Amino acid sequence: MRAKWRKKRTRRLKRKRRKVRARSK
Amino acid sequence: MENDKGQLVELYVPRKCSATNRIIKAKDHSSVQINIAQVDEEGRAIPGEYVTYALSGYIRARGEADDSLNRLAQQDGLLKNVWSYSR
Amino acid sequence: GWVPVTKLGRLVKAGKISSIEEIFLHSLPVKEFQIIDQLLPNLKDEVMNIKPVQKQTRAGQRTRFKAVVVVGDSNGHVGLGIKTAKEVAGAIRAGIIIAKLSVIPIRRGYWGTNLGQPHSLATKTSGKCGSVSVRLIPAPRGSGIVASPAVKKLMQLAGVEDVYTSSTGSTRTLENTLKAAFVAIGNTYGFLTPNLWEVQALTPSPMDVYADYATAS
Amino acid sequence: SLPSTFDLTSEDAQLLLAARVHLGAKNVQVHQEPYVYKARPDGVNVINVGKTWEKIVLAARIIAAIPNPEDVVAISSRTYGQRAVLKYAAHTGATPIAGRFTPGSFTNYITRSFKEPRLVIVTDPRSDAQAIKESSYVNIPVIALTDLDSPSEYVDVAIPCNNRGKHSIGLIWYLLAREVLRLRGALPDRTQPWAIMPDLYFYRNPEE
Amino acid sequence: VLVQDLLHPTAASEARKHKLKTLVQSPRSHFLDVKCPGCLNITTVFSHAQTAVTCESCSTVLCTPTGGKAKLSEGTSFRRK
Amino acid sequence: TRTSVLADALNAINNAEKTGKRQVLIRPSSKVIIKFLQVMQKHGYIGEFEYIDDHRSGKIVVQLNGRLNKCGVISPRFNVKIADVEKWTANLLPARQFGYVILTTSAGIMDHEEAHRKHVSGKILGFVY
Amino acid sequence: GKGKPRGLNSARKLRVHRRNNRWAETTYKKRLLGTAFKSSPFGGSSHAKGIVLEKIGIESKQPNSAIRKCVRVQLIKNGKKVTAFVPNDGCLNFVD
Amino acid sequence: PKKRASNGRNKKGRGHVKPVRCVNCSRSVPKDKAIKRMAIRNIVEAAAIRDLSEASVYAEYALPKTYNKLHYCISCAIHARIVRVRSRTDRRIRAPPQ
Amino acid sequence: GRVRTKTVKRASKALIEKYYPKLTMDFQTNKRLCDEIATIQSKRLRNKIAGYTTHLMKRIQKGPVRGISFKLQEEERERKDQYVPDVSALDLSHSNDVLNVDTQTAELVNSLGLKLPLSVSSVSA
RNA sequence: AGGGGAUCGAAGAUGAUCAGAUACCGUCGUAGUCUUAACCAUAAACUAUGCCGACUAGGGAUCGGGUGGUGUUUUUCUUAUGACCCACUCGGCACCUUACGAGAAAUCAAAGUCUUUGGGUUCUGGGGGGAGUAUGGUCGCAAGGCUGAAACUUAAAGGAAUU
Ligand SMILES: [Mg+2]
Ligand SMILES: [Mg+2]
Ligand SMILES: [Mg+2]
Ligand SMILES: [Mg+2]
Ligand SMILES: [Mg+2]
Ligand SMILES: [Mg+2]
Ligand SMILES: [Mg+2]
Ligand SMILES: [Mg+2]
Ligand SMILES: [Mg+2]
Ligand SMILES: [Mg+2]
Ligand SMILES: [Zn+2]
Ligand SMILES: [Zn+2]
Repeated sequence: MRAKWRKKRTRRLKRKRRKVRARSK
Repeated sequence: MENDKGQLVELYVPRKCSATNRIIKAKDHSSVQINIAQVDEEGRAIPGEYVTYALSGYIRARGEADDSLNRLAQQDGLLKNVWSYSR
Repeated sequence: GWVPVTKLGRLVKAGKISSIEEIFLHSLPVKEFQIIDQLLPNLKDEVMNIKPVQKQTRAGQRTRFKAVVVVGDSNGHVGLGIKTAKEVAGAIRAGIIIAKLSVIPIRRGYWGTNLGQPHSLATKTSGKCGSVSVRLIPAPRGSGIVASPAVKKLMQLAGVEDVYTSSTGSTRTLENTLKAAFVAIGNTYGFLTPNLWEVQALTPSPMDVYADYATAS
Repeated sequence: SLPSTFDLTSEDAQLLLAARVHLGAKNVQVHQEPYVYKARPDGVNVINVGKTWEKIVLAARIIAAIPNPEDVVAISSRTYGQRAVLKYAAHTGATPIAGRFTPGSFTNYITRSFKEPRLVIVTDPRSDAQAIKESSYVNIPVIALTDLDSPSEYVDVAIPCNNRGKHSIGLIWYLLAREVLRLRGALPDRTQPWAIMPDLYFYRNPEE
Repeated sequence: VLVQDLLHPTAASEARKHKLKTLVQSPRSHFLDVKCPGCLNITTVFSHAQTAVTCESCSTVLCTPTGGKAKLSEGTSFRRK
Repeated sequence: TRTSVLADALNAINNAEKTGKRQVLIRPSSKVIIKFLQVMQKHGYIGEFEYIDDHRSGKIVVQLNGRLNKCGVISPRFNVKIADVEKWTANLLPARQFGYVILTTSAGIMDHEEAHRKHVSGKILGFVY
Repeated sequence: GKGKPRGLNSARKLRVHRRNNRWAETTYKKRLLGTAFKSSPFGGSSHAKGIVLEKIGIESKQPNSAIRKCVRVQLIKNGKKVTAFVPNDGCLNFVD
Repeated sequence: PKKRASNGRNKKGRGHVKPVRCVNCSRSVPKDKAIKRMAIRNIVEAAAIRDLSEASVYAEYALPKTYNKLHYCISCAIHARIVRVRSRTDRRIRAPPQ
Repeated sequence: GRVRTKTVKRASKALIEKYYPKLTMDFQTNKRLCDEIATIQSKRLRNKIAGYTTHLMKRIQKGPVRGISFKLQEEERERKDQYVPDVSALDLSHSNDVLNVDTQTAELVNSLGLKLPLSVSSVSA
C-alpha cells in the first residue's frame, strides 16, 4: 500500500471516529 | 631513538624532502632524488661529484615541484636568476 | 635457484646491498620477493583467514578463496598480503609473496624514560581503511598488546611489545581492520618528531653507487 | 656555479629566436609558470629565453650526473619530436621511445619493453602523460619540455618552450644533446659551435 | 606558490589586487586641482564626487556624479594633487 | 562573526603547513596570538614571524620551517587545575616525550612544562607538536 | 561547527539536551516510566509462581515445524495469564 | 542516489519555473525539464518541390519554411526516440551531437 | 572466408624478421626455405606460412610495414635520416638577415643584455 | 459569503475496452479553476545539504557594478555618450578538470581544514514495525494542523555499490 493511501484511509477512519464521539456526546 | 647508554636504536634515520622538510616514507613510490653534477672549467662536469636534492612525492603530485627545485638551485647558485623570491 | 629481473634484485644477489635498511632509506621499489627472503631470513608467516568470495554466473556461481597473510620477524618489519585464487593453498602462497613484497619498517619507541631497548610505538598513530579506524597508542612497559586478536597478531609480528588500541567502525570485516592497522604501523615513520629535527647528508642511492653491477651485459 | 662560458651567447639566442621558442606560449596560461616575459598585444605570451637556456643547462647537468648513458630515457609520442628524440639517443648514450609508449613499461617486469631508467626526458606532459604517470610509480625524475600551457604534475625540471613548435622542439632537443656532450667532454671546447646541424633534428613528413 | 615574500610583493601585482585585499589598506581614489575655463581659481575636487561640485565664486558645475569616478565638465582642466 | 581570532590564526597556519607552504598571512593579529607564536618559536616549531601594522587589528607574516605537524586551539578555555594538566597532556599530545599544551596562567602565557616548573596553572589555550 | 554548544557557560543546555535525548534510549525509557511494574506479567521480578490452567502444544514459526509443548499459567501474585514453555523431551507429562 | 547532479531539470538559481504542456500528450512539464526541439521543416516536402515549381506563377520564388518549437514531456521523448538512454559515463556530455 | 590465424601470421612475421635476405618473392622458393629453416609439423600449415611470407614480401616492395622489423629496413631508415639542408632553416638567410621579431621580443633581447640583428613590428587584435 | 463563470475539469453522467473496468481512451459535465473580504498552515514547501565566520586548487564562462586601456566601431567634423574588445577587480547564479583532502560508496571545492578528534551557535535522530496511531492539550466554522505515547511485536528494515 502507498503511504498516501494509508494516510487517506486513516483520515477516513478518524472521520467516523469523530462522528461516533459526537454521537456519544 | 636514543638509548640511555648513549648508543642509538632507531633502525635507519629517514630522508627529509629538501623543499618542505617533511619526511619521505619507505613506500613513498613517488618521491625523487635529483643529482646535479659539479661543473668545472671548460665545462667538463666533475666525475662522481654532485649536489643532491630529495623531493617528497607529495610536492611532485601537486605540481609545484619544478618551482621548488628551481628555488633550491638558486640558493646553491646552480641557476642565476630564474626563480624570484618576490612573486 | 633464482635469476633476477630488476636492477635491485641483481644488486641484492651480488651482495652489494647488505640490509633492507638501505632500501627503506632510498624508497626503492621491491618488485622481486626473493630480495626480501635474502635480506630478512627470519620471517614468520601468519595466515589470518581464508574466506569464500562469490560471483554469479548463468550456471551456478564461481567461488574463490581470499587469503589474508601477515608476515614479519620481531624487529620492526611487517608485510600484509591479500590474495584471491580458486585453489586455497595457491592463494595462501601468493598472499605470502605479496606480504613479503609489501614489507614495511616500524618506528619502535619508548613510553617514558629510555631505560633500555624500545618496547612501544614512538607516537599515537592512526590508520583508516574502509570505515575501520585503528588508533595505536604508546603503552607503558609490561602492559602487553591490548588489541583485537587480528591486530594483536600483526603487532606481535612487527615486534611491538606494549601497545594500546582503539579500533572504531566496522572492525568485524577483518581484512579492512588489518589494512588499517598496517597503515597505522607505517605512519610511525613519517611523523616528524623533535628527535629527528636536524638535517642530514642525503646519501647517493645503492642504485647509483653500483650502477655498473646493475644490468646484464 | 657556472664559469661565465655558460651565459646565453648571441648565436644561441639567435637560433632560439629563429626556432620561435619564445613565441608559442599560447593565450591560455598555467599558474605554475612565471617563465613569462610580457604578453604580446594579440594575446600570445612571450617566454623568457634566457630562463629557458638556464633550465636546459640545469637539465644537462643532471643528465651528465647519471653514470651510465643507457639509464636515461627520452620519450615522444608526438610526431614533431620523434625524430629529434632518436637523434638525441644516437648522439648521447640514451634509450629512445618513439610513437607508442606501451603502458606497464616502467612497472611490469614481464614486458619486453621493460625499462629501468634513472631519468626521463619528455617532449610534452600533455601528450605523453601516460609515461609521466608511470614514472611516478617507480621514483624516476622527469625533465619535460613544457610550454606555458602543459600541466606540471610529476615534472621535476621543466624547460619553458614551444609545443606548437615544429622547429622549436627539435632545436631544444639538439641544444640539450649538445650541452650534455659538452659536460661529458665528448666535445673538447665550449666556444666551437659543433659540427652537426640543428636541422639534422627537426621533423620531415614523407616527401623524399 | 609554496615560497613567496608576502611582505614586499611586486608593485604591479599589488595594483592589480583589490583595495582592502592589499598588504595594507589604502584608497585608490585621489584629489584633483580643477581649473575652470573662465576665472583663475583652483578648487580641490575629490575624484569620486557624489555632489555636483561648483566653483566657490561662480556656479558652473565642475563635476557630475557617476557610479565610481566622477565626470568632469569638458571645458574644465584638472591636475592630480 | 570572527568569534575567535587565535583559533582562526592557528587553523590558517595548519592549512599552510599541510599544503607545504613556507609562509602564512594571519589577518586579525592579537597579543595572545603573538604570545602563542613566540612559544612555538622558542620551541622551534616556527621560523621568524613579523607583525605588519595596519593601524587596525594587525596582520602577521609567519615563516614555517616544516617541523610543526599540528597547531590547534582547545576552544572553550577550560580552567585547568594543576593536577588536571596531566590529563589534558595525555589527551591532546601524541607522545609523552614531546609536544606542548599552551596555557594562559596569571604568570603569563606558556607551555605546560614551563608552568609545571614555575608551579602555576590557569586557563588552557592550545597545543603544538 | 558541531551541533552542540561549546561555550564555557553553556553547561545547562548540555545537561537539559542530554536529558531530552536520553528518552530515545529504550532501556532508559523502560527504567524511568517503570514499565517493569505497570506492564509486564512478572512485577519486574526474576521469577514468578503460577497455577497451571491447561497444557497447550504450540506450532513453531517458519523454517522449523514441531509442536512445542507449552503450558497456560495464571500467576499467583497478580492474576495475569501467561504461556510458559516446558523444556526437555518428556517433561510436559510432569505438569498436569 | 542522485542519478543527475542537475536533477534532470536545469534551474538551480530559480525557485519555480512555469510549466509548459507537452506537444504530444499534454503532460504538464516544467519549462526547463522540458526537452525543447525546434523544428524548421520546409512547408513543401522534398520530393514534391519540383512539381510545385512547375506549377508556380513567378519563376525564381522563395518557398518559405515553417517554424515551431516543440515541448516533449520526457517520457514521450523517450518513446519517440528524440532522446535515448545513455551510459553512466557518457550521460555527462551536455554538448549536442550535432 | 580465408583469414589467417595467429599461428600462421606471427610465425610468418618472425621468419621475415630473421631471414629477409634469403626469403625472396616467389612462392615455391619461399616454401622450400620454410621447409629448410622452420620446424613445421604439418605440410599444409607450412604451405600457408610460406604463402603469408610471400604476401608480406610483395607488400614490402611498395613501402615499409608495421610490426615487421628486419635489419636492412632499419639501415635504410638510418641512411634516409642523415640529411641536412646546406642553408639550414634557422640560418636567417631566408629572412635576408634581421630575423623578424616583435616589440616584446626586442625588449626581452635588450633586457637579456645581448646584441642581435633585429627587425621590429607591432601586431594587434 | 459575495462578483465572475471563456477554458479546463474531483464528482457525476456517458460511449468503448476488458472475464470484470462506475480504470486508463472517448464525449459531456456541477464544485473548483479567476477575483473580493475572510480562513486554512501543509507539499518530494528538495540543493532531500541550518545559519554566521576563517582558511585551503586550478580553469574558463556568465549576470550586476567599478577601474585601466591613443583597443574596435558609431559620426554630426574632435566628438561625447552608447555598443563592443582586452585586462583587472568586488558581489552573484552556475559549471569544468583534478583531489594532494572527505566518504559506505554514489559522489563532494565542500559533503574539505575530524581518533593529528574544541571558531560561534539553533534545531533534529538513536534497529524495524505498532504509528504520526491512542490519549490529553491546544489552534481551526470544518477538513485538518501543531504536540505525541505505550502495550505488544520482530532479526532484521535500510544505504551505496556487484556479478
Ligand atoms: Mg533509481
Ligand atoms: Mg537568490
Ligand atoms: Mg518548489
Ligand atoms: Mg468517472
Ligand atoms: Mg462503462
Ligand atoms: Mg476522461
Ligand atoms: Mg513537513
Ligand atoms: Mg525537508
Ligand atoms: Mg525506533
Ligand atoms: Mg539499493
Ligand atoms: Zn569661470
Ligand atoms: Zn507527453
